[PDB]
Amino acid sequence: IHPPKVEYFDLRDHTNTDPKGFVRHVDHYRVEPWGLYMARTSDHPQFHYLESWLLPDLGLRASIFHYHPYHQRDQDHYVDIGTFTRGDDVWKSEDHYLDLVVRTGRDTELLDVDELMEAHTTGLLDTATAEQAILTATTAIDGIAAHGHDLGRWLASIGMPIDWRG
Amino acid sequence: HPPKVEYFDLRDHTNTDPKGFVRHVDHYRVEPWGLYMARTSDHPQFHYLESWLLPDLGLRASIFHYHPYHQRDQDHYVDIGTFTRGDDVWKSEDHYLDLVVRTGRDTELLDVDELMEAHTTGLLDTATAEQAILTATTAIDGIAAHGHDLGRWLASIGMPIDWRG
Repeated sequence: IHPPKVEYFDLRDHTNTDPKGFVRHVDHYRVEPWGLYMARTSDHPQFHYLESWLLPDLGLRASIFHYHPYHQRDQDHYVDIGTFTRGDDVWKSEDHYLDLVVRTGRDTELLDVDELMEAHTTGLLDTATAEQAILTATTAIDGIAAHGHDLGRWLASIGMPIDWRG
Repeated sequence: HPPKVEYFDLRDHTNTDPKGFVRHVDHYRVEPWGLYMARTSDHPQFHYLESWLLPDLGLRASIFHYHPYHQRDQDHYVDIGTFTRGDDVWKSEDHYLDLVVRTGRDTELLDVDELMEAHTTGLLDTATAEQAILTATTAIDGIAAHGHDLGRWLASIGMPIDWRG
């Protein structure tokens, strides 16, 4: 459909440029050897606050959406699959269509496989990248499932503990 | 190659392989959740094999009985595809992806590249490619949640498999 969404995360001026080039100010960035945490406001009609962890070595970006009242979605964690790249001052995300919805202690659901398929057939990403997207997803699905369908527990078990403001 | 098709002829006690080779079958057993087959092989590595076709999961699970100088662990080899029941003849259509389960250790997903090249060249549609991926992830999730043990996952969902031993 659309080519892969790309965002940048500038630690120097505390901004996040979104996939449409829109610049958002960030409340807070925190770097660990294994990832980048971002906490910022959102002007989205469904949610008013966003936290994310970019996990370069796993090809994952986990997010929590702080939904408006009466708008809570039935997920504990949302995970985009792609390439997430460290920079000493600017980090980068490229979204490869797939995403996971995790309900802690219950299940994980892989979404948007159809989009990956159509991006691949129309040449918006190559076969290596599409294959890698599927493998990044399955690695995560496997680790999550092996740890009580708990994303945080899987991550902590491999020394990439993530934490949230909630 | 176009998706591999096989037949499992319960009345002839044949499996007709993807080439149209008829291989004699020693035993077929039908269950509501699947078909068990035990048969000889002329493969360079193994001389016997057992499989279960699981139509409702889109999986076929196999183990091999290796030649004496060719022995490996009994890992489970899982092919992903569409498995069709019949009164007299079941059939499989292979959708390229496959898993190797090393029981109690891990699961490896193979041949994703083959699926990608079949989809892009029109040998199967997006719906079917999508179905193959979702069969594979459903299985990886269930296996991982049961100590990387295919049999334990399958038993837990009411589709127990059993081998001869």
